[PDB]
Amino acid sequence: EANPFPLEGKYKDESDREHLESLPEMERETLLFERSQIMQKYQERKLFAAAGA
Repeated sequence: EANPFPLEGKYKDESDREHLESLPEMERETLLFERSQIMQKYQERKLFAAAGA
């Protein structure tokens, strides 16, 4: 499974970063929260896979 947000742990790539940086503050913070949940689940799966689950 590939890291879904490899740029600064929060963005897909440069155009995605620029898009999020152009948004209103509330929308940006909501998307960053959503992405932090995605990243936690990604890391948890990576950990379980490394242990042989």
